[PDB]
Amino acid sequence: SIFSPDGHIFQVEYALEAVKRGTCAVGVKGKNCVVLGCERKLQDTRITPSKVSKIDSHVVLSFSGLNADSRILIEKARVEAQSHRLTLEDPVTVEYLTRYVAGVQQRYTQSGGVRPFGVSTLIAGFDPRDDEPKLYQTEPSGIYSSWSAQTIGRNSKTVREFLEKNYDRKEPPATVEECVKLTVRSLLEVVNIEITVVKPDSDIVALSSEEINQYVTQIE
Amino acid sequence: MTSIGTGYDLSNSVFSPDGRNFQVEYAVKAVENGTTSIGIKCNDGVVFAVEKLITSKLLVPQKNVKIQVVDRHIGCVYSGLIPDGRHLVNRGREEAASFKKLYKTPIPIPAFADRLGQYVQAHTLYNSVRPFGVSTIFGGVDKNGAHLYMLEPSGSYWGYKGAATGKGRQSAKAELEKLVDHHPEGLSAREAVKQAAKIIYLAHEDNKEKDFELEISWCSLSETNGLHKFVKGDLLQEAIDFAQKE
Amino acid sequence: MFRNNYDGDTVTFSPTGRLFQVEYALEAIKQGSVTVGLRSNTHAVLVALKRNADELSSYQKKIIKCDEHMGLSLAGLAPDARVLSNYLRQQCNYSSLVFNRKLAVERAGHLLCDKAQKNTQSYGGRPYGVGLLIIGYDKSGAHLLEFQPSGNVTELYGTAIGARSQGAKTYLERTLDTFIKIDGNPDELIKAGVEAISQSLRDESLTVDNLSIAIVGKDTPFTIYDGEAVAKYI
Amino acid sequence: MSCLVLPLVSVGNIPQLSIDWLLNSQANEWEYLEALDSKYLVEFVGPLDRPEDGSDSLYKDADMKYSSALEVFYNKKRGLFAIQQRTPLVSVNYLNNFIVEIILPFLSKYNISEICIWDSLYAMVDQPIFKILFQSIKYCSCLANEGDNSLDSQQFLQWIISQVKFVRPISWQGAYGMADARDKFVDLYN
Amino acid sequence: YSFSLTTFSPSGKLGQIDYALTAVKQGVTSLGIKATNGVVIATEKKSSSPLAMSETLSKVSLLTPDIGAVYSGMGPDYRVLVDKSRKVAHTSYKRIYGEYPPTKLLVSEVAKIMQEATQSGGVRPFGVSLLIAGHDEFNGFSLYQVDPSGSYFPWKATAIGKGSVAAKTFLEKRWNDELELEDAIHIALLTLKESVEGEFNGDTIELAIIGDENPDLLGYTGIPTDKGPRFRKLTSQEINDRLEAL
Amino acid sequence: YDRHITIFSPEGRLYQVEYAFKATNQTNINSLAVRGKDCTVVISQKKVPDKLLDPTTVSYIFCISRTIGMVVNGPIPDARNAALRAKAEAAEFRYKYGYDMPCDVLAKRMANLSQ
Amino acid sequence: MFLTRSEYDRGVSTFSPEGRLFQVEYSLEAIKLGSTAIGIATKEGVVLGVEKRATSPLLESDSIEKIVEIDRHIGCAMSGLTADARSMIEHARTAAVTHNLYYDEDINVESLTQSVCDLALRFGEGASGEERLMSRPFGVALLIAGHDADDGYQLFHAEPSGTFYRYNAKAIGSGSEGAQAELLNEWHSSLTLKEAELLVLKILKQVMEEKLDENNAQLSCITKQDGFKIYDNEKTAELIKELKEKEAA
Amino acid sequence: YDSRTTIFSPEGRLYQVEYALESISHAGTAIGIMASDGIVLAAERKVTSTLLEQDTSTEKLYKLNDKIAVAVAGLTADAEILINTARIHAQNYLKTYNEDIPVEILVRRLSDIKQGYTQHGGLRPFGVSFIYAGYDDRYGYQLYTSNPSGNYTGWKAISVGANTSAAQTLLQMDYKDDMKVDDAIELALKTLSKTTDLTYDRLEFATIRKGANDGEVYQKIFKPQEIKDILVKTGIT
Amino acid sequence: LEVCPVPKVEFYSTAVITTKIMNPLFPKNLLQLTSIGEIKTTLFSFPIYSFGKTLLFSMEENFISISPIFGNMISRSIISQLAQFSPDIIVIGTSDKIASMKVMTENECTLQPPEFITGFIGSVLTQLIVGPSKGLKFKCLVAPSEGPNGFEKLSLSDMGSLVDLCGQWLGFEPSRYSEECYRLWRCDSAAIGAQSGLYI
Repeated sequence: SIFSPDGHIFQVEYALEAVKRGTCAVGVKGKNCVVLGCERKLQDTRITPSKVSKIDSHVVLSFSGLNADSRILIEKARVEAQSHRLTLEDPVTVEYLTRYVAGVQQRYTQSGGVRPFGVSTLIAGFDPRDDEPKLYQTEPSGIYSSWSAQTIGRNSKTVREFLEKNYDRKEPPATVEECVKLTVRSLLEVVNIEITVVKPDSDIVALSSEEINQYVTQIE
Repeated sequence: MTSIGTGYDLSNSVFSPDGRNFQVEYAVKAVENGTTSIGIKCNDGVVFAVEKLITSKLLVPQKNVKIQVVDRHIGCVYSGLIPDGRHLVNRGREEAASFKKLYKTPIPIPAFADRLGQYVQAHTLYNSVRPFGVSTIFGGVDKNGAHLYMLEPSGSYWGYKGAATGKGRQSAKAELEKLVDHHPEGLSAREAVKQAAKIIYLAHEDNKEKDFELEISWCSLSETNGLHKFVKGDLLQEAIDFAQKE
Repeated sequence: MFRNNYDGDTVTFSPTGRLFQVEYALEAIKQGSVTVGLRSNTHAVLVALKRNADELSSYQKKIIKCDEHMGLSLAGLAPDARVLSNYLRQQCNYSSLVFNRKLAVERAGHLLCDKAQKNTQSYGGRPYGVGLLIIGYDKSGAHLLEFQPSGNVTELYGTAIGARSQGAKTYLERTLDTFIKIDGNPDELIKAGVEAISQSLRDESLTVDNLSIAIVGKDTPFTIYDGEAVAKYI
Repeated sequence: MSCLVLPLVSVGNIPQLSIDWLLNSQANEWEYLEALDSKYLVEFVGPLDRPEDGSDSLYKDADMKYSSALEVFYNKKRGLFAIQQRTPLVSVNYLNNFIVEIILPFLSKYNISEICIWDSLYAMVDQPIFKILFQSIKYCSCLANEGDNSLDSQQFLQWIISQVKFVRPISWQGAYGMADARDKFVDLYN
Repeated sequence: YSFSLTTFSPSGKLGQIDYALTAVKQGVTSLGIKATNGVVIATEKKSSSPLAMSETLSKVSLLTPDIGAVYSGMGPDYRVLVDKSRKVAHTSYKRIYGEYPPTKLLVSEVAKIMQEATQSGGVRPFGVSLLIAGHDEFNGFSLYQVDPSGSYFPWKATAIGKGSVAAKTFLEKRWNDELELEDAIHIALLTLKESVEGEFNGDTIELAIIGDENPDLLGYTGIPTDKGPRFRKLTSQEINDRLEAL
Repeated sequence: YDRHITIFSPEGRLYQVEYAFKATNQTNINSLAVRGKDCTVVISQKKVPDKLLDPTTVSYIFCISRTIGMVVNGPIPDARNAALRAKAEAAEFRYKYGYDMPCDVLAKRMANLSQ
Repeated sequence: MFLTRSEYDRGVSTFSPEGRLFQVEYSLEAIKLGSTAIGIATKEGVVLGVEKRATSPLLESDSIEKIVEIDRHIGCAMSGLTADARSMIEHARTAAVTHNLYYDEDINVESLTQSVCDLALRFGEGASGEERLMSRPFGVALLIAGHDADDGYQLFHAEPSGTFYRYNAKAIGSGSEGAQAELLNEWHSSLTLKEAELLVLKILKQVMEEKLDENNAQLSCITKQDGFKIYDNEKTAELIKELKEKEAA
Repeated sequence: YDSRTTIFSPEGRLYQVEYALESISHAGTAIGIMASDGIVLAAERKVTSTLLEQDTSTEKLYKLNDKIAVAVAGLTADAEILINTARIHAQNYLKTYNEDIPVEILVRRLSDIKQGYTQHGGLRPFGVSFIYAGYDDRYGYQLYTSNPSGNYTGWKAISVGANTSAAQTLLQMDYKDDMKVDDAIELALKTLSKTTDLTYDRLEFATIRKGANDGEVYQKIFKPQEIKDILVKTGIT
Repeated sequence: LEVCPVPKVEFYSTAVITTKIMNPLFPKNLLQLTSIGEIKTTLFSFPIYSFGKTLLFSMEENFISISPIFGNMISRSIISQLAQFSPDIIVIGTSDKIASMKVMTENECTLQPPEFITGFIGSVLTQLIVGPSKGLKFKCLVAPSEGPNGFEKLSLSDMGSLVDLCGQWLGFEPSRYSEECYRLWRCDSAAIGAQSGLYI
C-alpha cells in the first residue's frame, strides 16, 4: 500500500513517472553564467505562462512534469525568498532555496491525503556577492543535487548522454554565447525552444524567438 | 442462519437483505465462549455469581476479580471478552457519576440500564468500531426495589427474575427456571446466594476439564443496606458447601 | 483460507467471534526472546534473555523500571513496550504527585488493560503486539502480572512469555510450591528464576552479556542487574 | 454417457469448494484417477485430503503419498470426470495454453461427451469466451461474495444436483488456522 | 468517508448523479406551466395507504410569498430541501436587504445546495428534481427545473417524473405565449389526467399558482404599500370545481 | 458499495434502507393505532416467552412527552435510541418555543433525522 | 486447501498471522536501496565513511551530502531513501541544542539516538502518546557517531522502525551484508583511528563497483577533543594512498 | 483505485482528472477568438426543447466583472461555484488596490483552485473547462482556458467541449494574426456551424471591445434576437 | 487471445535443490563452492555449484519480477537431466502454508491438510512425484515463513532447525558449520525483525 516489498514508495515512484511524460528541460553552467532551456501552435505566448520563473532577482526555477503542480512550488519559493530577505537581511543562496523547495517536495510524500509533486526542477543563479554559477536539480522524492549540466523530463536520457560527451568540466563554455549554443544543441537532439540566461548580480534575460532562431539555424 | 452472511458480514452497521447485522451476531459467538455468569433477583435485592476458570495453578487464588461495582449500589458481571467488559463498566461509572452530580440521587437501576444500552447500541451504528464482545448482567437496589438486567452485544436489554450468560448458560437457565417455579412467594438474599453457588457449580460441567473458582456478590436492603458487597467469609463457604452437596 | 476474509482489522469479528488481529498480536510476542517472572511473599523477580544482532552489537534491554516499587519485562514489539511503559511511568507519577500515594500494582494492571483494550475496538490503529510481565511491591505485598495484547491482565505466582517460554512456564508450575515460600532470601528467589529461564534455552547459554535480572520487595526498591552484576547467579 | 466437470478459479473459490463438497459427500463412488500437467499453474504439493466422515481416502493407491495442483477424479458408476484444482494460473496469458494443451487433449482422450464448467461472478471478456473460442457444453457463472463460503458452495452444489448427507474434506478443519481457537480464546480473554 | 462518493467513470459520466436522475424519472409526475399573468405547478397525490391522510402532507410548498415549488423523486429529500430553501432565503437575502430573493437567485441557492451533495465527502446526491415557480418585480413570472446535479433551466412549460415524455408532448401542442393563468390551469389539469392512474379529483391532485397579489392573505391592513403574497394553493373544492366543468 | 452504504444503485434505489425496513419485522409483533373523538389509542402485541424475563420491563411503547406517546416496530435497541432522541427533541422544543411540541412536528423532525 | 491471495502486508497497522508488521519491514528493506555507509568505533574516536555514488559524470559529487553534523560531539551517516533524513537530522539538531539550553550540558549520544527513534515512530502512536505526525515510516537509516562523558565513543544504528542497536562497527545500505562480515573478522578493541580509517576505505573499495577515489567516497570522525570533522578530498586521498601502499604485503 | 482523486496511477497519471476531461469533451462547444480590437465568446447550447425559455438565462457565458467574461463547458452547476469565487476574487483585488484585477491574475487563482483538488483532499475535481475573455491595461485583450487539471494557457483562438479537434482545424485555417472583431464573429459562427451535431435558440454570444464612444471597453451579452440578426447577415439564415 | 511462449530451458552423488533464501546454509568457503552456468529465455540465468562431490541448484525467486513460469520450466529441466543418473536428492525451502518445520520423503508426507507447498520447491516436488521422471528418492526439508517469494522471513528458531538438519544431512560438524551459517543468517533480511531491534 505505501511500500513495495523491496522498499520503494509507490506514489513517489509514480511521481517520477509523471516527470518522464513532461516536456524536456535542461540547464548548463558556463564560466560566468547559467543557461536554462525548455521545449514546447495557435496559442498566444506573450501572455501564456513561461517554463522558467524568477524566484528572486538572481535565481530562477524551471521544471518538467505536471505543469500545474509547479505553480505551488514556485509560489512557495517566492514567498520564502522574501521571508529570507526579511529575517536574515540577505537574499537566499541558490543552494538554500533548493533545500527549501526539495524539502517541500519531501513533505508531500509523507503527509496523509496528499499527493507528491509530479515535477522535478532545475534551480539556478548566483549567490549574493558571488560569481560562481550555481545549478541544482530536485526530484518529487525531495532528493536534490548540484550539476555542471543537467536535463529532466522526456528524452532527458538522450540529452544527458549528449552533455556528458560535449560538456567538459575542465573547460566550461567560456562565454554566454557558447553556453547558450550548447544548450540549444542539447535540445535539438530531441526537439520552438525557450532560453533564459542568468549572469551574476541579477542579469536575468529571456531570449526572444528571434535570437533563438539565429542559434538553431546556424547549428542546422 | 445462514449463520455466515456472505457479503454483509464484513463490517459493522451493515444491514443484510433480511435486516440482520451479522457482526453483532458474531460478537455473540464470542460471548458464548466466555465463562458462565448469572444474576438472581431476590426479595429485597440481587445476587451475582461467576465461574472463574483456573487455567493454571500459577493463577493466584482470589485475585483476578471479575465482578465490578458501579457507584456504590450497582454490580456488574459479564461473559466473553473481559476487557470489553471493563470498558463498558468504565463508561457506566462516568454515566453514574454524571447523573449523581446533576440530580444528587444515585442513578436508578433502569436509568443505569439505558445508559449502558445506548452506549452499547451506539457501537452497532458505525463501521469504525466493533460491537462489544460481552453480555452483561447487572443491577441493584433503588427507591423502587431490586432490579436485575441483562444486556447483549446488540444493545438489547431487559429486566429479569434470573439471568445467565456464557458457556454454561443453557444449564444455568434451566436451574434458574426450576428456581422460579419453586419459589412463587420469593427468595431471600441468603437463599439466593446459596442457590447461586449451586447453579454456577452445575454450569461448570461444561468446562469440567479445568478447575474453577466461585465468585459471588450481592446488593440487598436488609443484608448490605442497598450497597454492593462481595459475598465473603462464612456465608461464602456455607454456599460453597451447599453447592457441593448437590 | 476463510480466516483471510475476517482478519483485515481489529474491528472485525470472524463468524465464530474471533478477533484475528488480536490473535495475531499474541503471535508477535513469540518473536521476542524469553522472559520469566516469579515471586514469594517478600520479593518479586524478573529474568530476561537479551538478544544481540551479531558479535559487533549490544544486547537489547528487556527490563524497564516504572517507579521505585514497580517495573516490567517485555517480549515482542520494542516500540510498543516503550509506549506502554512510559504510560505506566506517567500513571505511577500521577498517583504520587496528586495523592502522595504509590500506585498499587493491581491498579497499574487495570489502567494498562483499559488503554490496550481501546486499540482493539476502534478502526485506525492496531492492538499492542508486546507482552509485559509486571512486578511490584505495594501495601498488599508482592505481585506479578502478565499483560496480553488483548488488554487482559492476569495476576500470577509465576509465568514466562516469548520464544520457547513453555519450558520455563512448565518449570514454574512444577516448582510452584517451593519458590513462593522463598521469603527474606532474595538471591535464592533469583536463583529459582535463572533456573526457570534456563529451561527455555536451546543450544545457548546464559552469560554476563545476555542475562538480565530485576528485583523488588519489602525494603527493596526496583533494581535491575546486568553485566557483571549477574555473574554470581551464572 | 461421459461428462467432465471443470471448476474455474473464480470469485470466492466456490467452484473449487463445490468440488470439495461433491467428492467428499460421495466418498464411496469416487476415485483418484490421474494428475494433469500443472505446467501453467502455480505448482502445488500437498498431503492427501480425505472426507470428514471416517470414510475412505479416495486415493486407493496405498503407495501414493502426495496430492498435486491438478487432479482428475473418476466416478466408477455415474460415469463422471471431476477436476480438483488447488492453484490458479501462473498468469492470465497462459489460459490459452492451459485449455489447448491440457484440457482439450484430456477431452479427446477418455472420449468425454460433454464438459460442464463451474464459474463464479461478482458485482464488478469473462474467461469462457477465451475458452469457448478454443472449441455438448453445460453451465457457467454463479452470483457470489467472499468469503467463508463453506455454505454458499453447498447451496450451489445442492442447486446443480437438481439436475444427500454432506461431508467436508478434513482440510476444512484448518481453514481458520491450525492453532486451536479455544486455546487462543483462553489465553487472550479469560 | 471523507472522500467524494460521486466520482467520474472512464466515460466521463458521474454515476451517482445519473442514478439520482433515475430515481427522479421513477417518481410521480409533476409539471409547471407559465402563463402571461401567472405560473401554475401541479402534481399527483398518490396516497400510499387509504388509511393515510394525504392532506397532512404537502408536495407543493411555499418558499417565499411569491415563490413555490413541487418535485418528482424522493419525497424526504424534497422535504429537507424545502426547509433549507426557506432558511437560505432569509439568511442570505431577506436579512441583508429586507426583501425576499427574486426567483432566479433563490433557484440558484437551491442549485448550490444540490451541487454540494454531488461533490462533498460522505454523501449521495439528492434524489429529486424540483420545479420552482415565482414572481419578482424586475423579472416578472418565471419557472425553473433544478436537477440532482444542481443544473437548472428556465421553462415556458415542462413535466418531470414518470409520465413526463407524454406530458412534455401534450404541453408542446397546447402551449402558446398568450395563455392566461386560467388557460394554464386548465391545460395543467388535462395534462395531469393522462399521467393519473386511479382516482382523479381535488383530493389526489395538488395544485398551486403564482399569480396576482392577494391582500386578503396578508393577515393585516394599514400598510398600503404592503403587497399580498402572489403564491396561492388551490383547495380541494376549487380543483373539483374546474374538474366537473372540465 | 451500494449494498453496504446509503448510495444509489443503478436503479436509483437505496438498499440499506430497504434492508432497514426488513429489520422492522424482526420482533414479530404487530401494532395498531386508532383515533377516538377525543383520544388516541395505540396497541401492540407483547410476546414474552422466556419465563426468566420480567414482563413489566418489556415494552415497545414510550412516553415521549406529557402529551406524546410513541410505539416502535423494530429491534429494541434502535427503538430506544429513537425514543431517547425524540424525548430530547420534545423537551428542547418546549424550552425554545414556549409551547408543547405537536405530534406531527415531532414526527417531521424525526423523519428528517432519518432522511 | 487452496491457494488464495493474502492482504497481510498492505496496511502499516496490519499484523500478518504470525505477528509481523510487513509495511514496517518493507521500510527496513528500503535501506538496501541506499548507497553504502560504514561506521567504526575505537578507543580514540569513531570513523564514519560513505560511498557517494554519483549517477552521472555531470553530478558535482561535492554536493553529495550523506554525512552531517548533529552537534560538536555527534555526527551521523545516512543510507536509504535519503530525502527522509531531513526531519530526522533537523529533529536531532534541535534535540541536542535544546538539551544544552535546558541542562547546560551535552546531550548523551544514546539519548539523541533515542530521540531520533521517537520521531521515527510518528507514523503511529508516539512514545508519550502523541498522535501521528506523518503518513508512512521513513525509508532511511542512520549511523550516529559520538562521544559523551558517561559511555565514551559510541556508534548507534537507528532504524526507520524507531528502534536501534549500539555497534562496535556497522555497515548499512547496498553491499552491507559482505561489508558487515568483513567487519566481523577485522574489527578488534585495540584498533587505532588510523587503522579504523583505513579499514573503512578497504571495505568500501571492496563493496563499491566503481573504483575508489576521493570523489566517490567520504570519511569523517568524532574525537573527544576536536569533535566531529568531515574530512576533505585532500586528506582522504592521502589516506587512500597509504592504503594502497600498505597493501604491498 | 481510479475512484480516488488524489493518487497517482502506476503510469504517473491522474485518472479522475482525465475522466473529468472526458466528460467535458461531451459538453456544448464553446469558442473564443481574439481580434486586434476585441474578443468573441460563443457557446452552443447543450440542451434543446422548444419549451425552453431561451431569453432571460444565459447559462454558458458569465460576466466576472466589467472587463472579464467566461464561457463554460461541463457541469453548469460546477461552473457556478467557481464563477462565484472568481467574482469575489476580482472584488477583493479591487478593494485592496483600487484597481481592476489583471485578467491573468484572476485566471491563475481559479487554476490554482482546480489544481488544489488534484493534489489533496479526496474530493472529485470540477467538471468544467473555461474560456476567459478579458481586457486589462497591461496586456490588452486576452484569451485563456483552464481545465480540471488546473492548467491554463493563453490563446489567439480556441475551443472547448464537443468536437474540439474539428473546431481547432477550422480556426487554424481561417485565423489572421490581426483580424477585426467583426470578422472574428463571422469566423466563430461559421466554425460552430461546421461542427453542430444551428439556430439562435441554441446559441449564446458575447463580445468585449473598445466602445468607440470612446476609449473604453464594453461587454455585450447578446440577446436572442441580436443573435438572430447576426446569424442572417453572415449568411447562416 | 492465443497461445503464449514458454521459457526455453538450456542446461556426482548428491544434488541439493533450493532457493536463494537458503544461502546461509551453504557457506561459500567452509565447503568450497565451485560453479557452472544455466540459462533460459522467453519471447534470466543462474549458476550451478559444486562442493565438490555434491551439486547445488539454488533458484532465485522474486515475487515482483520473476514469473513462476520460469521456475516451473527450470524444475522441469533439472529433474529430467537428473533422473538419468539416479542421485539422492535434497530439497530445502519454505512455505507460508505450513505451521511447523517439515521433513518429508518420497514415501512419507508429513504435511497435514490443509498445509501445502508452492511455488518453486513445489514445482520441484511435483516433478519428483508426478509427471515423467517420477520415482526418484528424495528427502525434503521445509521451514515455515512469511512474506512474498524472494522476501521471506523466518523465526530464529526455524533458522536454527534448518542448520542442524541440513549440516547433519550433509555430514558436516555441528560447530564450524553452525557458527558459519548463523553469521550468514544474521546478515540476511530473512531475520530483519531481530536485526532491526523490532522484536526483542
